Amino acid sequence: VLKFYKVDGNDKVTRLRKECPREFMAAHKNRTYCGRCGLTYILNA
RNA sequence: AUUGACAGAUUGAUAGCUCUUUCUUGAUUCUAUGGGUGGUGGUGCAUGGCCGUUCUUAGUUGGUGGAGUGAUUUGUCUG
Repeated sequence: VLKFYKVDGNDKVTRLRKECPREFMAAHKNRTYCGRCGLTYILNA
């Protein structure tokens, strides 16, 4: 269910959706938003 | 398996209720069958408890004996 990256062989596995963690992001448009973070987080781009 | 939710959608609603979408939750719960659970739902003509009223008045029982075949009476009475 965390299979959706750009997977690679020998031996690196590169990731997608770059996190900005409070003390992986949803992506529809502009904003990045973190699921687990209890206070909800917004940064447009 | 179920949960928390941004900005729009939708809504009185800064209830993510349900969503167009996509991040998360980590076995608490969901799915159905049986069965519980709860109610200022019905019944005071199924009841308890409490209160009012009959009744602010003076009244009410049984023990032994007497009367009567008996229900009952006498005691509880003329003054």
